[PDB]
Amino acid sequence: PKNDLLLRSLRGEPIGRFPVWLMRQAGRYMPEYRKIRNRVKNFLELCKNVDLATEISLLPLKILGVDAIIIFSDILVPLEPLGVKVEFVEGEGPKLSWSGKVSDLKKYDPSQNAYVYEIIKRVKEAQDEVPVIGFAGAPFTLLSYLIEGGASKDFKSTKLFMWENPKEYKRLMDILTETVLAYLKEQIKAGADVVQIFDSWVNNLSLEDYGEYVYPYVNYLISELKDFSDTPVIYFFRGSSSFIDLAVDYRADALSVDWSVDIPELFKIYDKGFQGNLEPAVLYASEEVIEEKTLGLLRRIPVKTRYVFNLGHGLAPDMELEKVKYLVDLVKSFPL
Amino acid sequence: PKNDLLLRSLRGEPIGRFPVWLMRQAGRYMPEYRKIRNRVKNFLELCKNVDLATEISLLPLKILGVDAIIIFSDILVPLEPLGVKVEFVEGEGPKLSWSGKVSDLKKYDPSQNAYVYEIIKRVKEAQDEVPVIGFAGAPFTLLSYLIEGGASKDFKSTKLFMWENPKEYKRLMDILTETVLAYLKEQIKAGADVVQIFDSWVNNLSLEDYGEYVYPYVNYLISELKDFSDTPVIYFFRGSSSFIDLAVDYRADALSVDWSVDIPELFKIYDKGFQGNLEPAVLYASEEVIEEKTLGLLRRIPVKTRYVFNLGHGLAPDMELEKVKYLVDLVKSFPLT
Repeated sequence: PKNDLLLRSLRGEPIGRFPVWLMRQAGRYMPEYRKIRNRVKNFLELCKNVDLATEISLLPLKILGVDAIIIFSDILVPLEPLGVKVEFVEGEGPKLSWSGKVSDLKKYDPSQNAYVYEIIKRVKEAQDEVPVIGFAGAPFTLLSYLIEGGASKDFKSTKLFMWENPKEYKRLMDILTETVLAYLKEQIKAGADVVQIFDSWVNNLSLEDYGEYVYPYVNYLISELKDFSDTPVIYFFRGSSSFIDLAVDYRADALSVDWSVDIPELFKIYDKGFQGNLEPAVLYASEEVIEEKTLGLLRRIPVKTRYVFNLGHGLAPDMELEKVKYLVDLVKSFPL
Repeated sequence: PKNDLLLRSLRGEPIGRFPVWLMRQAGRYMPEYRKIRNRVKNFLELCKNVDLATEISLLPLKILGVDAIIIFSDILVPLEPLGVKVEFVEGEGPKLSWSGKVSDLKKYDPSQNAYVYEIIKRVKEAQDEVPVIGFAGAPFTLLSYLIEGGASKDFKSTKLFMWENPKEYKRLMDILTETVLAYLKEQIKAGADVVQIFDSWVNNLSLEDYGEYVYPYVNYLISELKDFSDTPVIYFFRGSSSFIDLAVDYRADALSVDWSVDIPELFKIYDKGFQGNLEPAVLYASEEVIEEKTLGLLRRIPVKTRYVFNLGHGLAPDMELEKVKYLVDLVKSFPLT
């Protein structure tokens, strides 16, 4: 691509600016996104519409001028081929239906998510300005989504399942780990320049449980990906300060973290790449605050490579596009 | 008191076994608690009823056999003397009403919370089995309640206030810090054997914001208490893994932490006392799981003192009394090798 700052940074090579892209950069806060979203009632149908998905994926590039495009999809799509009914209820969130019996799940056939690979290829041919990021949800997060039926405020079911039914928990984690691995391999084969693993729900776990029930699977998943290809791998996880000392063990090219950690300090302690980590809520403040908090962080970054600016989580639907663009531009114009 | 395991542990002295008490050990899950609560109109009135607050304070001792009593009260009571209306709508939660202008707060008069010191005194007179713990909310947590007017679930207003109005944020934190300091001091004079500072809502802050906007106030608060009395000070804070490296700098005798950190590991890297930190949700599981999770933690504690078992956060009102009793006895029966 014409702009390869993201790739150079992840590879530890010389760069003249820190690359920037934002999680959920293509989303409801964007007028252009809502217009396309309104053409197809069902969200899952939208994810399968190669034309519209491609069009949405490109929006951030044109509108924000970010240094990378992340394909438009959902972390739950690989669950459908397993025999899980996946639906999104407007203003209500995802709803996942299944018998609750792990053995009823069907062996994963990567070709059943072909539309995702088709979008990656289409996006690569639609533009050559920036790299394309492929992604999948991490095993634990997908497991919890499935056990909770799509949503939860306490995650009791997930915890009771993990603690009281370790045999089925392992059985399910093995299925999801291999599913995400096969799914991601196909995305790389389709042309993804980078792949990001989203473990958004691990912050609900104690350090003790993350180490015993999640770490083994994630370590395996990431190692297998690195053996398969040199495609950079990014692992995103909430509750970052809790799991950081374990996560650095992964063969991830970069760890995407939230605001519970101080990236400038992490760069002084660990020989690893980092992405993040502005608190999204800062975008609700005045541009003056956004400027001080953002430049305050960029000026403290002690390295000149292996850093990618991003938020500590995804953009919210109610944030102002003007402020989102302002943030992207602060990073894009910051001299190294 | 006859049992001073908690104090000996906090002072780093020899103990025969680890002491245990649980945040929110007194709650509706106890029938006697429910009957006492129905004796009074409002929740604030109940907190001000010295006779009944004392009765409630004693229930955990009799029912659970915990190693310490924490006086029955609420972290929001010292806000009333500042001129803020404090209400507890049953079914909804706390509601705080005030102008929003720091200049409208009244100078704190510690005597206005005298009922709290009377409860401490009454509890000490009512039993001599275990130590009594006094407590207060930490300045940031109280400030967030004041800005959010109660609960929020996003603390958006708190953050904007803090980032966009630093002058007023400082003025308010100064007031709350001095208020909490004087309030805790009176509890100590009244006889509190230990005082715990609850910073329940700081988990909603980024590490950088905690260091810049909270750390200075808590450090001052704790150092001043320690200069005032040798009374052990426990600092409780959520988002423990995020702020732990800063919190260890406090002159606190123990840090009460949540399940985001591993206490056995903390004892191997920090020369501090620790309280906690079983995830409350473990109590929703089978007694087999509770046993495995609790003993699994206890067996890994590397020290023989300066450790106090507790949950990582308060008990939920819906957790089962029988399972909570089970947990307490599990800890009390653990042999210190």
